[PDB]
Amino acid sequence: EHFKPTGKSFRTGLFAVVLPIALYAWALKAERDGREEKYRTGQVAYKDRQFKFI
Amino acid sequence: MLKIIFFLLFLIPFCFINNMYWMVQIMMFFISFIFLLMNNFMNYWSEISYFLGCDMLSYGLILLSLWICSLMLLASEMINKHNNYKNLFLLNIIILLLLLILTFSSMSLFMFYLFFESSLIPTLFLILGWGYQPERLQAGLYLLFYTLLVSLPMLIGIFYLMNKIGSMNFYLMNNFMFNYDLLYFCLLCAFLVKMPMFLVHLWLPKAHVEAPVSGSMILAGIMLKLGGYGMLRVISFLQLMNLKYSFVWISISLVGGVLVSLVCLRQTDLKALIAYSSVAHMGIVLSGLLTMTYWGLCGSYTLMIAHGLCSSGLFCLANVSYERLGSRSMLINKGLLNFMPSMTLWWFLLSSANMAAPPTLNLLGEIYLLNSIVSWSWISMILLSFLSFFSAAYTLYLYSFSQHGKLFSGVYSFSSGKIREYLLMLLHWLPLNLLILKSESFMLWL
Amino acid sequence: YTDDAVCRFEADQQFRRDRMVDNEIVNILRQRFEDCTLYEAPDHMVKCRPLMDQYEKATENWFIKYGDLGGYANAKTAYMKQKHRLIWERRHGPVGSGMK
Amino acid sequence: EIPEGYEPKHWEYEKHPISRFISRYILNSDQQNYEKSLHYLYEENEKA
Amino acid sequence: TSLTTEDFANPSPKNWQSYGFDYKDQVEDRKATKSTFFVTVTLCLVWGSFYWAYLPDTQFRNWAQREGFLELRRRELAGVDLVSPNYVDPASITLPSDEDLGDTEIII
Amino acid sequence: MFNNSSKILFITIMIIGTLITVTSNSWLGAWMGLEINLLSFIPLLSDNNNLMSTEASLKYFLTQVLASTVLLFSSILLMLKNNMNNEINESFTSMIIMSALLLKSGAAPFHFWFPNMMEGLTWMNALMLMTWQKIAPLMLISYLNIKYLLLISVILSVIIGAIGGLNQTSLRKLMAFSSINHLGWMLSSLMISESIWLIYFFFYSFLSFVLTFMFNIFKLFHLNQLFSWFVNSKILKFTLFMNFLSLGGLPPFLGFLPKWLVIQQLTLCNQYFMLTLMMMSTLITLFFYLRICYSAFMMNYFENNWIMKMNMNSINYNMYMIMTFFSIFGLFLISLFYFMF
Amino acid sequence: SAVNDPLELLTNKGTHEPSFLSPIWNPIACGVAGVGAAIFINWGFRKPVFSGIQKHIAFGAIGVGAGAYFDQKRNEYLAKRDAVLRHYIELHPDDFPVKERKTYGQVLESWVPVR
Amino acid sequence: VLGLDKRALWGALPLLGFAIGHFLDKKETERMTMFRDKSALYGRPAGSEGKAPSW
Amino acid sequence: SEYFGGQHLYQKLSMYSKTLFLMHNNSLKIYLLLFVFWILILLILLFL
Repeated sequence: EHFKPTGKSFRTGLFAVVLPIALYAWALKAERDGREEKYRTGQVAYKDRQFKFI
Repeated sequence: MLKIIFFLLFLIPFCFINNMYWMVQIMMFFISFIFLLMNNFMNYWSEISYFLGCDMLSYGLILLSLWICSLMLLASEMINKHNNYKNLFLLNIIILLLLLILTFSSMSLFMFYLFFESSLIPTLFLILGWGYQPERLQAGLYLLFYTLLVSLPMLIGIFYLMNKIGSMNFYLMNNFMFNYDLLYFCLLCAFLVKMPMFLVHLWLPKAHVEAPVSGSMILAGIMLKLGGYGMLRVISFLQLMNLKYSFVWISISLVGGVLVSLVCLRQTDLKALIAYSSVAHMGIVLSGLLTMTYWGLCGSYTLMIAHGLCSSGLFCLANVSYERLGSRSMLINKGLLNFMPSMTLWWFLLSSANMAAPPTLNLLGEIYLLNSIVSWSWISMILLSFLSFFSAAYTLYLYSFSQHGKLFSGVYSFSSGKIREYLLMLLHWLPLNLLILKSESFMLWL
Repeated sequence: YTDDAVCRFEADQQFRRDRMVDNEIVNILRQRFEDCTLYEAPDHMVKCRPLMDQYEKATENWFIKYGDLGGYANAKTAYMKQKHRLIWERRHGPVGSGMK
Repeated sequence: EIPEGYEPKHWEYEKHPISRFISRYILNSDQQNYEKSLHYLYEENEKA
Repeated sequence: TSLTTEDFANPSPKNWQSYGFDYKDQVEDRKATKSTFFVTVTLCLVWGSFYWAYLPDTQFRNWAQREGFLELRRRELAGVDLVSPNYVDPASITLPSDEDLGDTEIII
Repeated sequence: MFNNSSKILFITIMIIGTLITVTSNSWLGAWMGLEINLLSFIPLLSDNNNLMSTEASLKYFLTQVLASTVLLFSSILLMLKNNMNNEINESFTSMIIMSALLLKSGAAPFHFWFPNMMEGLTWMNALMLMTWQKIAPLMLISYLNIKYLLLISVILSVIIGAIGGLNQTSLRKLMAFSSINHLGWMLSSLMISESIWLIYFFFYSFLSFVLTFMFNIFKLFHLNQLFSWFVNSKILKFTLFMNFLSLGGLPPFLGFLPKWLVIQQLTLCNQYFMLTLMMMSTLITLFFYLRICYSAFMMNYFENNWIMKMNMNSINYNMYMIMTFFSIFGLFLISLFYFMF
Repeated sequence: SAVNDPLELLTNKGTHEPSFLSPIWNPIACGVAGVGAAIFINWGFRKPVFSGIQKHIAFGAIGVGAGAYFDQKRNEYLAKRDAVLRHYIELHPDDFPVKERKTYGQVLESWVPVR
Repeated sequence: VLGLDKRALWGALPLLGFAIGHFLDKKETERMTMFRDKSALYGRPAGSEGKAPSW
Repeated sequence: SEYFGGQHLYQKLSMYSKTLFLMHNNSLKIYLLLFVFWILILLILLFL
């Protein structure tokens, strides 16, 4: 009832969740893509694959 | 399987005969016992009957409902005490249970959807009919309209699958892998809502805070699982598409779990706090589920069973306190250890289970989702540490604050705990531990 | 065939049963190295070393066969991993050496 | 050890007497569920 | 009223305290308590948990362990790798030769 | 057919008029049947006890006269260029015919007259207008094969039909906006087939046939009257209002089966985007139906207390209860129906 | 057989045995519906629900009779429907050519490495 | 000790539904007899077969 | 979350339902005139 997109609220909400989600979702995509690239290229011998049983 | 269905159908007339409230649960408890004997299931479907089967996955979820739906009758004895349309109330649960049994026991995807949502309307009557506070309207719509808004588009995604597969049966679907981006969003955004996901959870705190005790049980007990159960059946043929957008869901749920835990610490309502605790754990369930690994799948199935029993359990205790103190706010509810010390024991055990305390079945499932997530990416250790830390931060605040301090001053005299309440709490927690012995069955559905 | 389901269902269950046998043939080999370390200490490195060599080989063969399929792994998926693996082997040699 | 040409009934495949009793008179044999499922998948595949 | 030192020491079997199952008919309240306990506890938990324990081996997990030993002995004696790395023997397979593939994406 | 022997005639001549239209093998023959239908409805619609009713008799007349006039205009023009009742390749001249027919049925862009004439109709009049009068117009549109014009009406019909209905409190005016939405589903079902449309129309008329009686039997015309309405068993009142959910097409009830078959065929025909706009917009329609159920689902109300008794007609109520029973339990009879396969 | 002949696929052989509830579900479903409908009418009029059983028997009897009649017509419609498909297949053997049944040996489709 | 009365006599009706429910599905298994003792994993040896089919 | 969720959506939907009310609060002539405009455009395109 007393909420208004006043910029302070947007600035509050922006850094509150959206960027932690965006920055961290970016980190997950980045790290897995690098790790995935090795596997697709055939870099890691099956001896050295981590979490064989996950 | 029809043994269960026809048993329930012929128990419908018991709603009409008078002075049959208590004879109903016994028929509802006895059938659970009968259902408890027919466990000879496997990964593949078994006991076919015209379209109704059951595998190890469906069995545990069905048996969970029969147990929970039976406890609803114990918990809602106030409806019997005031003859507040008890006959209609009974018919609502008997109908609701039948929809659940069919939903899990359905072998074809179209049926699952057919009874998926259809169970909603018996729930919607439950909230409006027997809810106290005026907000059951403004919470009645949220439950109905979030679900319908995202389930109706799912119906299109289901039909588009006939024209390719030619059938709905789950086993025949797994042979295919689809590549269409929108179809992925038309069979998971419909279940991501009901899990719920962190950003689309706005209905959950409203439905649970306003619904009656019984409605709180089933809403937290089985409705949050129909979203989870549905995913377990439809990521089988969305494996390829799941890899392109999973990182979006994992991040949201993981970060969503942490942020909600802080929101839990700033709550002041018992019902609200327990409801927000549901989103916290359901974030881990969804996170591990989308990891798609053997552990993340078996673990997710386990935790859904355990969490439902617990969160359903914790809604008993809030109702017990609310029934006497008359207010559900934390400020009113203090030092209950000094009014109802016998009750405080059950507060602890159910509370401890919620924070993944041993030897509960909850810790077995949580160990596994944690394993799958870590294997998915070592970066997930950051919040997965925070989320498990804060998942106890509010649980202690829930338990300690409501039980420990000095008693409220304005409270008027009220009855002490009754045997019914204690028996209700035992049936919630005691299976939640003994199930660890035979996790053999309620874990390896794959 | 690509259209019959009973024959696929026959093999999927057979694959799953063989998976259990192969899951725990690893488990037995782990228990051997488990037991040798307890029955041979303090001088257990010399004696468990061969047993662990048996164990690590089994894990890799286990991981080459059922590995990286996740849940929903079935006869079709496992067999198709093998077909892709073999093609890569003749083209790029054994895995771990990279592509050409 | 199984005799040369002997077909055990499904309940014969288990040790404890109580478990023999349950599988014989309380539960469907594993063959039954296996071979019903084959039929149902056969008919369902014919739909598509 | 003005109860006495013996109205508190000579409990009147006239009023009754309810066990939470009914508040009007005393015999009904005890009657529901007794039956509810029996099914929920004497059957679901005692008989159920007992029956669970002696449930037949339905997942074929005990059976596997027997295979894991027999299957291991036969192949440890047979000079074959203890876990076969091939779902079907590689020589039995018929690879599509390179020209057939035509740049199809190959993954590991 | 309520007051005099004359009302009996006008009803029959309405049936004959509609039949002549849908059995006519040429535009001109079809147009005649519309004229027969026109004067069969007006006397049924005009009653001088109401200042409002005569106004309703007007707006309908001016609209329908214009529609038939423009309809005949294009039909003459259509066969002036093709010399056939049919056009080999659809073009503007066929669009004009479509525009008239939509106005004849009050589709979205030309629906304005339709709710605005519902203030001054008895409930039994609204049923004749809502259900039967939409047969002849919509059934001729099946002949014309323009997509975009028909497609536009659907998109606007579901939208305008829903959003407009939120603001009403008069049940007669509310049902009009509700009917505009169901009209949108028909036209969507009409670009794909007719057998679906014939099925869907029959179910739509069925539900409206039910809801009209409940208001007609108890003479309710405003939302407040629902809360003030007295019923012996609040269980009974609770169950009667469970027909609105079927009118909302919720699957546990019979009223979804019609919506269901329209999606299993639209999806089969790859019209995915349409269904999104339609099914999504139906929620808003489902909304104000629940606003009616506020008077039933909650089931203890503050009500005026100078009534203890229900005075109701038997035969209407006798037929209404039968129809209501299927409207809640009609789903398991889909097995019997063999018109979808 | 290794062949995919569409006409063979449609053509029946009598092997299938219809379920037990199949020839009785429509009669029994309508019969119960008729009785239940009669139960409302008394309830709606606040009459004892089992009073005037004459109407129950009529609605139950009428339900069964209607169910059996329409069920009889249903099978004719289904029997005719397949007959149409079989005839149309025969008329256009080119548009529904016999195709050979591949097996997984002679195909190479992708797999999804979860990792 | 049960604390059951004549009202539980109505319980026979739900138990009636159980037997009827049991009967149908049992009747359904008798309709499932075309892979019965014929599958590759349980199929009887070709020749000199048991008179009564398993299950 | 509820700015893009419900409470605002309702505040917008109700606001439009007000606007459609005024669009329905006109003389019968205006609506028919709107129809005639549509016809005239189709006729004009016919000559082209």
